[PDB]
Amino acid sequence: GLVPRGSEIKFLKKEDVQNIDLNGMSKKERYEIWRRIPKVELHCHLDLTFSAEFFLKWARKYNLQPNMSDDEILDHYLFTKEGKSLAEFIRKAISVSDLYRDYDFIEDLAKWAVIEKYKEGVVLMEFRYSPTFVSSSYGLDVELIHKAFIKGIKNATELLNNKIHVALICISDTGHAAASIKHSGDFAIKHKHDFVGFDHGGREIDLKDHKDVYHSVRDHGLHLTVHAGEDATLPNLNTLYTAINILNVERIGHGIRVSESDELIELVKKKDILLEVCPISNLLLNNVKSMDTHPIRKLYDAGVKVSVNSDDPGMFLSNINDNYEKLYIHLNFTLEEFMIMNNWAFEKSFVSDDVKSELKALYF
Amino acid sequence: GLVPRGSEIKFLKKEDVQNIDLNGMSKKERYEIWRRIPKVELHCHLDLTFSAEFFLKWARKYNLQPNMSDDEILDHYLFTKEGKSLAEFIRKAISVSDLYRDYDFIEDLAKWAVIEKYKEGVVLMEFRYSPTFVSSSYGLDVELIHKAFIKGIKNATELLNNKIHVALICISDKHSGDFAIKHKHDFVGFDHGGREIDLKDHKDVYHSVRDHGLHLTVHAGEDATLPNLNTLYTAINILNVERIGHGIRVSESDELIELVKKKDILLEVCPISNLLLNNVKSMDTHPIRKLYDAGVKVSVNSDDPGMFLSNINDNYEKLYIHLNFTLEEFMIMNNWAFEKSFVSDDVKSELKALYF
Ligand SMILES: [Co+2]
Ligand SMILES: [Co+2]
Ligand SMILES: [Co+2]
Ligand SMILES: [Co+2]
Ligand SMILES: [Co+2]
Repeated sequence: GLVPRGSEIKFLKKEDVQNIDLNGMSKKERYEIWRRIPKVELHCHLDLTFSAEFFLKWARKYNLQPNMSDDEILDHYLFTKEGKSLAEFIRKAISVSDLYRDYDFIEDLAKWAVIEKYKEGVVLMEFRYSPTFVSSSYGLDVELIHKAFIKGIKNATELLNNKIHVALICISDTGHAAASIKHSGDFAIKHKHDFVGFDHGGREIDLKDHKDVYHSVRDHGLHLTVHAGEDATLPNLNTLYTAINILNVERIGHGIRVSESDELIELVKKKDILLEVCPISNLLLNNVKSMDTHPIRKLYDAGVKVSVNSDDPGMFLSNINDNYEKLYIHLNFTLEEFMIMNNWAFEKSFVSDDVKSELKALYF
Repeated sequence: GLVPRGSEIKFLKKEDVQNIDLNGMSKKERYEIWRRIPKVELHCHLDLTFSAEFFLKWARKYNLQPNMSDDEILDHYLFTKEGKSLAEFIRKAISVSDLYRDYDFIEDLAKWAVIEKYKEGVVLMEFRYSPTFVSSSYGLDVELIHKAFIKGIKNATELLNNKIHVALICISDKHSGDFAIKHKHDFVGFDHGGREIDLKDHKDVYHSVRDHGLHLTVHAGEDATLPNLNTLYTAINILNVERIGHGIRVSESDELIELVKKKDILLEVCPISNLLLNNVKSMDTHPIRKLYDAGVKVSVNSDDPGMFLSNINDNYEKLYIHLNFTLEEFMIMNNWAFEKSFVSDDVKSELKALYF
């Protein structure tokens, strides 16, 4: 194991919380506090998780843009600036899938994604990836892609003395055909011993006809989440009703448009569903007007279970603690409230009771 | 110009094709018949129009895939195989947009696209391109994009001795409405592609562009996954377009069939496109037969020759094989396409003196 004994993060105890004075601190001092929260992260797409330095290493290795500067490369591929559309994010994400050229990239991606989460002070990390997104550009074999992610992750956890625990959620393909829908859980089910969860993302659409396949996947022991209530542009909140009542999910990725309906606020609380909130993602994809008006404040105060998440660190060049900082500055979130949401994330995690008992003894 | 007098295409005369027996022809022999139709092509995205050899030339020039064979490069980038998704098409079009790295590429693309249409026996070619799509990957200057497309077309028309007339349509972003308007001298029409949902909000820009004398077409009634046909009613009643790109879902409504007809609107049908993106279940079931038989004005188009490695005569061949199209019906559609072309009166007078 590579990290020296006394250099492991000094995670915050219930009993360190009140001694912390956040308002006395610099930005840098405050970031060390976000780091010391023993974080359970529920919503992060591993296939778009990277640092700037990882991305440039691979862009140079693949000789992608020999006449661009490092900054021009980041500008060219990524989505770090306010003012642009969801469409353009979609386009650059597809542009990024051009690096999925071989299994060495995939392994190294997983390895560094774990290392960076570990360094952020994440102790329990649910990563989700799409087998179809990863295989799409170079026609990589989904079995070998899955083995490469598991291998990258396992070898990083070995290096870190299991100081971080990692689990995997499978993102469904997006075929519209009845028979492709029927078979969209096949990969997740085949690999049920590696996945703890099943998800659906992409275009926010009518998922009523995913009823049967969501049920089939839960009948095989996998937990259910779904992206719904993200897309500001939709004319109604049907997708959210569908998530909760037809798909019967345990959690919703984003769910921020639940804030717009007292009925939905009440239903979520009733069904004890957690909302996997991705503040920076929401701002960058124009799903909120500003961070000042992000509805996580309203949802939290209304008694809805919500957690903090990063979504796509690579695309946004923003990892988990950056999301904490945003909530602090713009919405007056306190350490106390962060600790409360983290505990719900822990409770709503899809990992085994055994991984949970081990982490409860440590931090909760 | 470069082509000898006697090597120019001997085009079929409109009402003198009853002597031609297609059924006794080889495939190769039939292709020469399709070539000899003096074609008016209405719907083709210049920014996705290329041959395999053109693509390979630039693929190697730009060192895109040094460890791939030619066939692997074509499989990687292009969308020539049946039973793939519209999602994979979108993604491939984005991968092909990675070649828009400079203006030399765009010049050479537009030159060769014109030369190949001309070799196909296209006499009147309306090319459409999206300034936003072409500038999207490397942020090329849209003014310089437009200059490069105009110049490469002119590079080809100057070689070809007035044998092919080319015109441009602008495909939209309002900025692109503004762009179309600024370049109203170079564009004969305005279009909207991409996401078939609500063009109800494009109502005002469509009216604005119309005010500047650009003709109006729109992609609508293409997308099989749409839950209703409202995009068609919008295009017709709200945008008040002169023609509709694809429009094939017009076939699923007798009300739409009669409105299109009453409006004398033409449907720009793209057979191979529709099949490869699964907007029809098979060629042998493409709505163009029903539409044609219903009295609806329709024309034959290639859409995206480089994505599909299929140019205009390949589309004729499909229609002949699978949908019982005859040389007489091809001549009728072609004359409709001429009638519905957005080109000037001066250009039409010149072409009536030959073929129409
Ligand atoms: Co353990
Ligand atoms: Co997400
Ligand atoms: Co002339
Ligand atoms: Co639009
Ligand atoms: Co088109």
